[PDB]
Amino acid sequence: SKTYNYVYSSDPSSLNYLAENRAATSDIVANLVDGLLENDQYGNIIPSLAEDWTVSQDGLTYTYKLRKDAKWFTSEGEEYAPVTAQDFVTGLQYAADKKSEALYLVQDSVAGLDDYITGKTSDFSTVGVKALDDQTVQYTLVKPELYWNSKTLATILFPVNADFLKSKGDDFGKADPSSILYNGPFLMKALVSKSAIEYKKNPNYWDAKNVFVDDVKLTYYDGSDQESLERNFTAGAYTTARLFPNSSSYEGIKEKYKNNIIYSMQNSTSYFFNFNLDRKSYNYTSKTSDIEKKSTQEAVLNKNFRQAINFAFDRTSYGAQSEGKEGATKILRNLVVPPNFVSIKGKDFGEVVASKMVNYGKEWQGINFADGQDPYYNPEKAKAKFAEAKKELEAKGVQFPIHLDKTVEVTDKVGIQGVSSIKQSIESVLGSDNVVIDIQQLTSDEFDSSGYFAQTAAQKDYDLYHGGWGPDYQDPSTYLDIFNTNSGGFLQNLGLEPGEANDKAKAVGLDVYTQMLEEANKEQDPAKRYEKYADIQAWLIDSSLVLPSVSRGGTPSLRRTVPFAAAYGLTGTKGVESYKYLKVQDKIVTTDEYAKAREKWLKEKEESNKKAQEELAKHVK
Amino acid sequence: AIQSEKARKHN
Repeated sequence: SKTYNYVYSSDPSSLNYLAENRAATSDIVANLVDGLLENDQYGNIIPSLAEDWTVSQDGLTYTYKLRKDAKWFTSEGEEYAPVTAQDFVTGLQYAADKKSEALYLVQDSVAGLDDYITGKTSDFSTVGVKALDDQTVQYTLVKPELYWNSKTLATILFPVNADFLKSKGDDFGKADPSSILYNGPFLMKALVSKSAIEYKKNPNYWDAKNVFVDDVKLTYYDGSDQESLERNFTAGAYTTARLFPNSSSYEGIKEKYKNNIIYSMQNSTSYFFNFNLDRKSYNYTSKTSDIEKKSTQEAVLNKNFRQAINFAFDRTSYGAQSEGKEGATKILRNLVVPPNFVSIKGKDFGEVVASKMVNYGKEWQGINFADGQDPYYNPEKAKAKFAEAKKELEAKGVQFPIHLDKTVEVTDKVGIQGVSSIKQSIESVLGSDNVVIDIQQLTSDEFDSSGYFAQTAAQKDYDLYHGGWGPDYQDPSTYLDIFNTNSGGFLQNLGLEPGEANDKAKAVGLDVYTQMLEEANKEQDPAKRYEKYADIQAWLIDSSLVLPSVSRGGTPSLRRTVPFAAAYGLTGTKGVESYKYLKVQDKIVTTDEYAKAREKWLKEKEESNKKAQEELAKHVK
Repeated sequence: AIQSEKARKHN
């Protein structure tokens, strides 16, 4: 058989794909549970559990015909029940009943669902999901959504078996392979905290003919031995390896593999820095007084202060800590919405946003939001913004320097360097008598409990956070909605609770930002809708409530996977996250072999996306 | 979906 071996870094808190919105869960369940549709190797949306589908001429009704060679299996591969249309009724009602953290995906989309969630109704029969028969699912939407079918690639629209739900009770979705049923490409054979995640190909999967690895082993990787990835690839143990140009070894590695180093493209995942606007936990701090803590709570609410940090943050220096100084810019991402995520009038998103910046002051004049460059770093602009921030803050009683807490795993040696680059950059521009980045090195438990796996905003224990967003569906709102005060998926990382809209949120204008998202969402013409979100992204950039840093991709690696064999998706969890369609080979791919395949793939992709948009009309009732 | 920054150092 053929095996794919690599590493992972995030143990999941849960397998509950209906309740979670953390990538740590969806990345795994992508290989274990299928939804209505999935991706091919070119980003087209193709059949999955649903073998055919139609949309009504008004775009409000979506009907899906399910194949009937699709079944649920236990973790050991034993057949449990056939997949049926009722499973999608069960899935959506469950996510609603348990107040899923990804309800923003469907709450304002499925007819009557918002009424059901908020208690304005009690009868799920009024919610727009119906099992017409065992093979037929029908969704009724509030308004037309061209990106609706792309939403079915997110796990909150995945099916679940009601009898298994009843039989398991509160044990469903726990971090145990037996806590869920399986209908996707793989079974999960081992899930051991901080040790390994292991998949076995399900031979009775309905699309087993498209699964080309029989085993997938992911070994836990905590960052303390970065040479482990190349060392294991060279020994024949890993199918791939990400390289670290800053490393001791890279000189020898560079010469040994000079014809094999492959650079990926930047993808649609966007990382950015944010501040904690309502910090309540100080277990990890260097501040020793309450005047310091309150002075920091003040500074992060001041826009001039946030812009000073934004302009004092050297992204090239930051990227060089992980990519070497040659590839330092290859990962730079300068918006939350990627610059080419959508096109308006033939010009893409980043250009339009750069034009909307014209109404947000002198410090944005002629800005360029293209990937692969730093338009933000500007020391003298940072010094001017801080001078105004200090005049305004000192009148409030604020004491300087402003101390800002940033956490990092004590094992993450590359991350320690990146965070040290940020401390060095900001303190170099503004002066350590004005700002001090206090680096907090924590255990894995302290890092997760105060950051990514914290369950409340109050538990966030930092002043500065570095997080990221993966698009859930093909519309700019998947990114920009995450800071809205009603249901923002990222709000807690800012120290705010969705549905509370306290005065710190109003002090930075997030209520205004939220109001703009509401008006932008009502727009149904794509060109305007996108232009309205471009204006919103521009507002967010000027606010500097986020400091866009880097994307995924753009990194060097050695590979024994076949180029462009796996599925690809701009949004969702059925693209690179899935080990379906992926193929391994014996020979280390050469740089020239990958480039020839990329050129072939780029041409096949343009033709395939073309025929796919033409096929769409066949599906209208 | 919420992405951890950690993953980018092996991805």
